[PDB]
Amino acid sequence: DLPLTHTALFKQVPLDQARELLEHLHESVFSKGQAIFNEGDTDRRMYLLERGRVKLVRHSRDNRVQLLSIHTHGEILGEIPVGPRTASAIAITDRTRVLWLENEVLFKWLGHHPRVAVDMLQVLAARLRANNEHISDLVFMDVPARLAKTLLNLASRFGEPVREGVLVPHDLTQEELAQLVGSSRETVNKALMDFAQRGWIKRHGRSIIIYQPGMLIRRAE
Amino acid sequence: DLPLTHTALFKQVPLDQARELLEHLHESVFSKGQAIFNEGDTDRRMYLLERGRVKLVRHSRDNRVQLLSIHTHGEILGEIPVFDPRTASAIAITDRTRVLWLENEVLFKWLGHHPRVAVDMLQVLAARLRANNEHISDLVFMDVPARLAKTLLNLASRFGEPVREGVLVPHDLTQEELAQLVGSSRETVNKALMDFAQRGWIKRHGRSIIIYQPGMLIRRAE
Ligand code: NA
Repeated sequence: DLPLTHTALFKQVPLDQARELLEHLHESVFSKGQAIFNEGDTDRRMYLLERGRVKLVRHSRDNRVQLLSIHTHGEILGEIPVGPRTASAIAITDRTRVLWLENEVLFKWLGHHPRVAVDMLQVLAARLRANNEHISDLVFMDVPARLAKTLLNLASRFGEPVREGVLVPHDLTQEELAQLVGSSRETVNKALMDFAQRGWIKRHGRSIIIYQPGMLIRRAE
Repeated sequence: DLPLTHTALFKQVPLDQARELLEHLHESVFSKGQAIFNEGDTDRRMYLLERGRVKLVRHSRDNRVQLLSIHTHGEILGEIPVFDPRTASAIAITDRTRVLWLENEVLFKWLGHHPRVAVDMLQVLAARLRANNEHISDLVFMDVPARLAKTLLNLASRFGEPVREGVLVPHDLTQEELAQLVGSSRETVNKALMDFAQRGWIKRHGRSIIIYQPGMLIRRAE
């Protein structure tokens, strides 16, 4: 499904208890290409993306950059603090603004309102089961199902309703979109060609219009 | 990298609040092949595998078994209960498999009585989702021998028994089943396994595997 957001994580937090964190929320602004955190850091902070776009990347073999995710407003960047950083977070847009707080403040705050952790537990529960079926999926899903799943994921988080459906301004490179799908840009470009000639989508340079999201859902399984 | 266990979720529970739940823990025993729960069922229970081994499978639309994971003693079977059906079926691998389970109502009233435990059950779920993100990161960078090494290491770390020659892993899986956990063809996985045996890293004993040199699998899994 959809990654962690502040709204989903803080939906059951009463307003007065959420107020207490605002003094401890730091605000940072990043320029294009600037790293918000790096792979393997040990700061143990919780970052909230407020404005802009961020990509979780992964420099590994031969120092080849590997796109893992792109994120938008309201989403938690990376993992919840408790374990070094599994990935690097790079600001896509200039004046990318993130709010963050140290883990000590969060755990003290959760200690003050332990009923909040009960409802956040249902969020990590619902997200870990969704994360598990994503792991089984990449074993048993062909590339059109994986393409349909990425386009649906991007549409639900970046989608703009247009006349013929939902436009998806992903603004990735053809290699990048293929990295999210999980195969070569050759295989993915052909799968996009099939989706287009079936009438399901249209390729708008670095945007994609989804004419028939209901068909992509069925193709996902 | 380890799936959820009772001890990991309940390490921070004071002894008093763990005793209050024993009134509501039901005990069921299953023989080999029996389903503990089925895919698409809507029970809101938390299952704890106490003794035996269990596999999580999902049946596709042409009724072919898809092996997702296998579990051993101490682990939570399937998902943790939540107020929104089960995404998989749990099948007993061993005879007289014993599971303990409690209804979500009992769990949530108990979390309500002791909300402080959910704070630290939150941090294990957080560190556990971090583990899966590391796992998804591997499958794009790992070739077939790396995933085979990691799969055999994962099985060895949970149901492995140290012997003088190394670690005996009585996995009891078919070549098709093991290849589904590795994530590629039965032929491709069998040949990678053969390379491991030819190199002296493992030996294939029926459906048990001795890992002569587990440290070699560690290096290869990177
Ligand atoms: Na693996």
